[PDB]
Amino acid sequence: ASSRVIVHVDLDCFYAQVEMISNPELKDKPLGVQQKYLVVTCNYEARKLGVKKLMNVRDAKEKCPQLVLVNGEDLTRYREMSYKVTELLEEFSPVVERLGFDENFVDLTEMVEKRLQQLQSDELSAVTVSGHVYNNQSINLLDVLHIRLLVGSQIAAEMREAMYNQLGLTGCAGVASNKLLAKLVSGVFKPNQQTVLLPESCQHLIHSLNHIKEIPGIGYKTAKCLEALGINSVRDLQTFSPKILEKELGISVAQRIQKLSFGEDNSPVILSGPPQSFSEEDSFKKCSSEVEAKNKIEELLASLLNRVCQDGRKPHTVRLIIRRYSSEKHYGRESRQCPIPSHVIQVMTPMVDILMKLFRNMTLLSVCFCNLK
DNA sequence: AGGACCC
DNA sequence: GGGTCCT
Ligand SMILES: Cc1cn([C@H]2C[C@H](O)[C@@H](COP(=O)(O)OP(=O)(O)OP(=O)(O)O)O2)c(=O)[nH]c1=O
Ligand SMILES: [Mg+2]
Ligand SMILES: [Mg+2]
Repeated sequence: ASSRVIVHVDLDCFYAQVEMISNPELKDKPLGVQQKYLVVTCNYEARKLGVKKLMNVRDAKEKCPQLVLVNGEDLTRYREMSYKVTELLEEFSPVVERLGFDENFVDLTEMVEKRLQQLQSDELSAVTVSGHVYNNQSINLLDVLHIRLLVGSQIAAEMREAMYNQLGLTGCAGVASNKLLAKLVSGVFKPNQQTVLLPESCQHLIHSLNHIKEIPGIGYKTAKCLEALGINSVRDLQTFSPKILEKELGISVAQRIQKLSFGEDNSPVILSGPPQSFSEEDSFKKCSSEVEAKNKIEELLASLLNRVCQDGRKPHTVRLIIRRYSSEKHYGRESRQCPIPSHVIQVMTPMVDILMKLFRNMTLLSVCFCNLK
């Protein structure tokens, strides 16, 4: 269990795709999915006209006045389609890890190997790639790692075809030897295309990034830290002192991100299975007076109860989350958590009242059920 | 409870 | 507007 073949599947303009399927009249029209003041995503017709992902509505309608907007605040249908995609992938190989609602990783290593043991010592020379080869790299048919990655590209093309034929969804895929690289390479040709990464082009792909924030795993805060240190390019990170990095970011953060800067990433694809929590949210800027609003909490609850039910298992914890107004105090939500009584597991009024007291203990209200069993 | 990451 | 795992 050394060399892996991993695929990262990444759907095209996911919420917009779901809305275009629901209302066929939105096809070939420029479309944005709105949540509050944000155009959270848009179809590719809208991107040709200047609309970017996560652009506020104002900027977006003055870049593109004719933009059709649909409301995407209720995630129900996106969430449903997202699990349909994961399940279809699980049918290929069971170990599928979700990332957000529209990305999945699958470890294809076992599948690839079983396909190779099936071919004769003749048709191995007929193995061909499906889709793009990153950096137009030459294939060496006597290189076993090349052969396995190409069989990985064929599986990926089968997955994308099944998604289209069974669920009507288009998506990109990237095939590589670990999750970092599969995820980086999946986005090289978009929309609705796939690319495979041969090992010799791994430095080319990593150095194609323009800042270390682009590395999945290095977030807003770590990037701000690395900068403070004079680290800006992937190369700066690759060459920087391991010791200074260690005694500055913790040993954990430091040795992992430095590895990532080389293209190295041993993390396993983890079976996501059923979700670990179920929540719903409501935003309203200045609107929570601090008493009048629990009617909101009752609404969040009623939706949640139907979902948490549906699932089969039951939650043993409830949590209440709030955010508060004033100045740009850039992070700071607050939560109170307590167990759910065992009487009340086996519905509304007692839940509403647990919530209200938790409220009393303490722009945004949400409820989250977790600790499912 | 809260932090940091992800989409 | 969701979601994960770690401290
Ligand atoms: C980053 C992000 C994504 N999303 C949602 C909208 C997207 O349709 C879905 C997947 O995110 P992404 O894959 O980044 O975006 P996308 O699928 O819409 O577009 P692309 O073709 O470039 O892949 O997640 C949010 O709601 N909020 C966020 O902050
Ligand atoms: Mg994505
Ligand atoms: Mg996507």
